Amino acid sequence: GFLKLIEIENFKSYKGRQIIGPFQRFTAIIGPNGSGKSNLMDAISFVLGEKTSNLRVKTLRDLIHGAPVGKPAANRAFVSMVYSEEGA
Amino acid sequence: QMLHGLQRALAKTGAESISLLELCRNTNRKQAAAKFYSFLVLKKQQAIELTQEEPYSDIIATPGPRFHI
Amino acid sequence: SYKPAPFFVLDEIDAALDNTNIGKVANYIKEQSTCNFQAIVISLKEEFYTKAESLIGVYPEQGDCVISKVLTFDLTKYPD
Ligand SMILES: Nc1ncnc2c1ncn2[C@@H]1O[C@H](COP(=O)(O)OP(=O)(O)O)[C@@H](O)[C@H]1O
Repeated sequence: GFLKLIEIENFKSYKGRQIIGPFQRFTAIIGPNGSGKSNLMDAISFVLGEKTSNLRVKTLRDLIHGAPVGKPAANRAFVSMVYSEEGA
Repeated sequence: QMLHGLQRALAKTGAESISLLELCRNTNRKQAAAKFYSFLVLKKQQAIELTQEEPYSDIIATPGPRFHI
Repeated sequence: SYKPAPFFVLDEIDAALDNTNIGKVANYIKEQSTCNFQAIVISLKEEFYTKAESLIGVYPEQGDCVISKVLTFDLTKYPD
């Protein structure tokens, strides 16, 4: 089928658990500069798995919320997707 | 121009809640999208507070700190 | 078209284009996504996501650092 929606925890300006909306056949993510939007794609690649450098980040302990400043949100992060396919 | 248009839009009712869908009742797609981005950029300049809770509803706009009355 | 991917992510591919080329790619993805692939984009040029059927706004917020917030906007209830 396709990807229904994405769930993030303590990752790239995403405090706590927030349910991102369900994804239709063609949606879009729009916002001004520095709004924290490419990080959604970074999480998509992350749950798919890829080396840290292409996520404009090193050592993979900087990916937690608040880590680039220097004060992490916690030592604990979830990311989770739900794939929706036909046959219910 | 959009700030002053909201200044007269508030004074007509005075219910401190501006509907996005009301402003685009009698316009096409393009100007409706322009109005949506206008509310976006006015929210960016911290002049106005916009509320929307469920995934799909009309956006409620109320005067912010820099509303200029 | 050889090896399908269930869904797509597209970073700002309308980079230096004019209205004609963005109309080309938008019309292409409108006719082609509807029965082949899911595809999600990021952009700034309003015509590209004018053709979109749903929209994901994000508002950044101040504090000790930035906290971003999600809201969703329907698009398939509008004329022309
Ligand atoms: N964990 C984090 N907590 C807070 N701010 C962050 C975090 N990671 C990155 N940022 C900052 O958020 C800003 C928004 O950019 P980013 O999140 O990378 O996405 P985009 O490129 O879509 O704006 C950047 O200045 C970035 O340095």
